[PDB]
Amino acid sequence: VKEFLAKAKEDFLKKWETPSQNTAQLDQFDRIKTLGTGSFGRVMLVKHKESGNHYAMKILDKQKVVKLKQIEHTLNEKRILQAVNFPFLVKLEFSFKDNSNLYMVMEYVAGGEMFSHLRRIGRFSEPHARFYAAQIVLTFEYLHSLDLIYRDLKPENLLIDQQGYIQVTDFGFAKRVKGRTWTLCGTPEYLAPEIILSKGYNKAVDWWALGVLIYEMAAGYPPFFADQPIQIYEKIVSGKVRFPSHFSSDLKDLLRNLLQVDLTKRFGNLKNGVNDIKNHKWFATTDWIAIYQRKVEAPFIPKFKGPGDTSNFDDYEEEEIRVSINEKCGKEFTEF
Amino acid sequence: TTYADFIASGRTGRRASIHD
Ligand SMILES: Nc1ncnc2c1ncn2[C@@H]1O[C@H](COP(=O)(O)OP(=O)(O)O)[C@@H](O)[C@H]1O
Ligand SMILES: [Mg+2]
Ligand SMILES: [Mg+2]
Repeated sequence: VKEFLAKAKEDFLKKWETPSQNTAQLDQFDRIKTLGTGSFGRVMLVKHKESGNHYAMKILDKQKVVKLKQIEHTLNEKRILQAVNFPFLVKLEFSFKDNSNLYMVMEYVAGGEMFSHLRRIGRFSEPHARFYAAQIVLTFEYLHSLDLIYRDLKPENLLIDQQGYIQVTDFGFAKRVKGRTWTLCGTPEYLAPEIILSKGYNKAVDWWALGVLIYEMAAGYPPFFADQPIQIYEKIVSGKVRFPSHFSSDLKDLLRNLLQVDLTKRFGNLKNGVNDIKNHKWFATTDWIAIYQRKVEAPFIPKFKGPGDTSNFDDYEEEEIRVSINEKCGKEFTEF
Repeated sequence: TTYADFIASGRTGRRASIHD
């Protein structure tokens, strides 16, 4: 399959080298409702006047970005997002900025975060969890082949589309790196031990995170948890994992290989790469090509009621979009 | 049960990313 990835890389490189800029403007959209928030910045449901299409607009306050020292991270996010193209990755339609904010307009994925459905239902059956896992596996295979590291896998960053398929959003911590990196970033429950221990890490962290994800989906709770992050880190470092009695023998086997504290033994980081994962028994009944082609019938299809429907998202407190009369941090975000 | 301990924990809602 190296053939496919090979030509996909040519596409990526072209856009990575010469990114698109300023492909729209704020007055072309009608701001409708906040779909979600994060460490900073919100995502709003917007409607494009000329086309009538609905999109999801991520808004970033330039000043907050600088305060939290996320300039480089924010620049990576946009540069990487506008260059990638994969069935399970959200599409960036437009990007632009003004005196105060940075804007990224993406396709609107109406199904809601996997998070909400997961918490509501409690947990997913293995066949259901496997369906989602396969899509992540292919996505990481694509991303890594481009020397990209995702670094923020979690149900909150995964969306369900109208067909019940996954759409990965939030490339806030995505980074193009050959070799190792050192930033302490991600989400506590999903941090790989090497990150916590500040040893310098690579793409292997994404595979560990997949382990945590699969576990959370099947169990209904993450493998390591507590009330304070520091308490969580201590458990992750220990590597001691307990499996619910309902977990299949194959699932447990796969998990012990992904949640492997030792990098030399962690699945995905070995000689056979992603194949150790794709060939594992738990995925025995998984038709990789069918998933890629989105020909598999989804085990769960979210209730959708026409375009613009946000019933699959929680409600958030709305707030004015402020645009100063003066340009803020112009130099810092020149390339954006 | 583990489930009951999790549900009673302070981290059952949406988790924020970190950049320490
Ligand atoms: N393309 C999208 N379609 C629909 N909802 C989205 C989309 N992108 C983001 N969201 C919502 O916005 C939230 C935050 O977006 P995200 O990129 O994760 O921002 P942050 O970096 O602040 O976490 C998500 O968890 C989700 O609920
Ligand atoms: Mg996020
Ligand atoms: Mg983010």
